[PDB]
Amino acid sequence: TWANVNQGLQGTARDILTTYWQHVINHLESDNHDYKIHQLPLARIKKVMKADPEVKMISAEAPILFAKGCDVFITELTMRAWIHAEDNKRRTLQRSDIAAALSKSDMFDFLIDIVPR
Amino acid sequence: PTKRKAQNRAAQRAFRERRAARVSELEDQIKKIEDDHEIHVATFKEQIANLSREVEQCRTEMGWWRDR
Amino acid sequence: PLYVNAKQFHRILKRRVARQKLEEQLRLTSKGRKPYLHESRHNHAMRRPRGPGGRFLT
Amino acid sequence: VTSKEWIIPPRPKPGRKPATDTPPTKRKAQNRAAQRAFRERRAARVSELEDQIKKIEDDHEIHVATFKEQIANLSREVEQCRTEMGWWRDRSH
Amino acid sequence: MKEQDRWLPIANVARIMKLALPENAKIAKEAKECMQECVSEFISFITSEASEKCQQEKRKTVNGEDILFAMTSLGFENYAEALKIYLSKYRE
DNA sequence: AACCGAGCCAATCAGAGCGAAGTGATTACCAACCCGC
DNA sequence: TTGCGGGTTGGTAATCACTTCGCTCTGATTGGCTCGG
Ligand SMILES: [Cl-]
Ligand code: NA
Ligand code: NA
Repeated sequence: TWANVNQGLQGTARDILTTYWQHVINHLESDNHDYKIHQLPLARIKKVMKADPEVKMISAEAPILFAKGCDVFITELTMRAWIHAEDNKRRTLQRSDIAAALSKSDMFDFLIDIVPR
Repeated sequence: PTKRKAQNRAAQRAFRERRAARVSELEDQIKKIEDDHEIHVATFKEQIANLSREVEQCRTEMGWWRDR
Repeated sequence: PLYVNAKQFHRILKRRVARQKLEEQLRLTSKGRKPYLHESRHNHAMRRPRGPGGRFLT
Repeated sequence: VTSKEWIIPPRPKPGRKPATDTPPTKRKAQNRAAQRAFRERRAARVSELEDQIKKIEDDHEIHVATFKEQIANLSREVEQCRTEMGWWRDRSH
Repeated sequence: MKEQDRWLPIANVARIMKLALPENAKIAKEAKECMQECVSEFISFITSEASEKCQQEKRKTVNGEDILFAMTSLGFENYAEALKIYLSKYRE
């Protein structure tokens, strides 16, 4: 249920991720959400979905969920990847740093076609 | 006007025809699922009888090596 | 071992089918990205009044 | 990682606002009551049919599980009796 | 349908990455383009699992509940139980 | 020593949003007819 | 032949939603230089 948080993550790297998800959950339970203000534009999320010609009609909700879900996705991966860079003494987040983080958890096994071994 | 009022009918007619189609479908889905399983239950009863006879033969043989 | 996540595996293969089919319909020959998209912005990027270090300004 | 028990509220059901007013005739009132019932009774026999399906689906899963266990119990009894017999056989001579 | 419809805007994806990391950090143009491709697949991946399930019940509309189901189905329990709170505050 | 690259920058204009129209879905009403009592 | 109560119909009404096209204002695109790495 919450096993994906520190999956392939140990040391102080496990706490920082759990600390994030907790901050996420707390601000999802707390602050008044403006469902117009979004870091990722709703219109394009719908286009990415409607890029699959199997999908026809989409509820206004799904884009709004994906907008937040993607924000939290990008942020956790970037952080996971950022550890790999600091372990290898780098200030620049490389493609390999991301790749390296995707192999840590079996949750990212859908991206293997985007970034092969 | 008639362009929408009579369309509302065409879209309702569709509703009743879809609901009348699902009630019939799911009624026939019960006949299949209850028959398909009436087969499976009869298949296992065939195995139990054969497995039981197989036990009885092997128990009679081990009985033969002890029955003296 | 090399055994992947079973929950996704079934959907991962389904995507490979849809992902391949689309790439052909898009008429896209190259696998790599383009250097730019919009010519008006590219043309505005040359017209662009710059400084000595290549930074823009007005 | 902890969260509270959050429940998704159902999306607002579509259709025509149910008439707030009471009809001023008992003859059209009992009509309304009996017709309103008809719309629920019909809508219920298709709703209750998913329960009929999922009852069979679950009641048949339990009986299948009993057999698949019962044949494995009777399968191990054969595999037991074979080797046990094999011992008596060898120890006889 | 265009070609770059299958991706989200790179500058938007990049901006979320800048915020995730310290101010003194830098992010490879390759790494940004990788993230863009990733997050864009994350959408299409979850959508397809919600799309087929909807075609079984023979719906046309794909609703947020269908998304939250598809997430738990593809082992995104954490995401599903997080966005469950976002949808509940939305619907009221 | 040799190389590779991300920040830097702020104006263009392709799109993000917004609302309107359209159509579908869904629930509710009713007059009319039937049936049992 | 009265009266009472329930079922059924087709037709209308009402609310929610989903799309498409139009207008507006935004913020994503944009590359050449430096110093780092
Ligand atoms: Cl905080
Ligand atoms: Na935050
Ligand atoms: Na917030």
